[PDB]
Amino acid sequence: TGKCGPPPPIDNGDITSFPLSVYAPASSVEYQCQNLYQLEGNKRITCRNGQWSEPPKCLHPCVISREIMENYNIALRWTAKQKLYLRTGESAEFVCKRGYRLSSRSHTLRTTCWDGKLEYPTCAK
Amino acid sequence: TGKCGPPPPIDNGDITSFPLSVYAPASSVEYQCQNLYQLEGNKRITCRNGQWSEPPKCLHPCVISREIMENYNIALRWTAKQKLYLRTGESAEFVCKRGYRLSSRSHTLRTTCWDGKLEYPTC
Repeated sequence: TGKCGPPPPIDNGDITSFPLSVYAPASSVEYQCQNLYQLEGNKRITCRNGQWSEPPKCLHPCVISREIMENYNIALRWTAKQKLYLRTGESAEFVCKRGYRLSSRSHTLRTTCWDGKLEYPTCAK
Repeated sequence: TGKCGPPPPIDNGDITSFPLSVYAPASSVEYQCQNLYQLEGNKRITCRNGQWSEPPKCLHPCVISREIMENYNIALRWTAKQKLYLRTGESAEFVCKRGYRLSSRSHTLRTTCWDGKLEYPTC
């Protein structure tokens, strides 16, 4: 019996159809994440008993921070082949600046961006 | 001296120019919010002493809840029944469903969207 109101917005993501004021039971609408956002969960929500099915989250990309690399004495190995912004699941390959050795308890030299977070490595003289 | 790295991404907002690997001192780039979002803070950030200044947040729109409305014995005043999504700062004017009166003593019939949250009236 229960119809659904309009579909809820989500961060960095849109519906692929124009919103209606009222949706019938079993109606579905479909979401789509912004370009560098990784669509996650169900791409379709469906109207089940007055309720909207839960909408996906859009996983954030990463920026590579010059601020940090400068601090942690690191540089990019393939500077030309290196994207400044990373989709989730895309990696970064660093290297120690000349005159520096890799830290001990540090993270590895290659690091995948996961939803906004990037684990950087550390270097010492 | 004190170049900046790529500018920081913000939710539901992009920069207006193509992003660069390195920005000179005094550089500035500009944020704009996705269509139904409202930019709060400085639209423009600037590179000083190797650091980007604070980026704006993009305040959220509100979706009018049917589930809520029916439950509060309210509905949209007719000429506004098509305004499903409110930009922050945009208002929804409510009326009481036939029969009920303004509850004792809820928030006003007129109510404003602030960053995705709407304070509904009750009847």
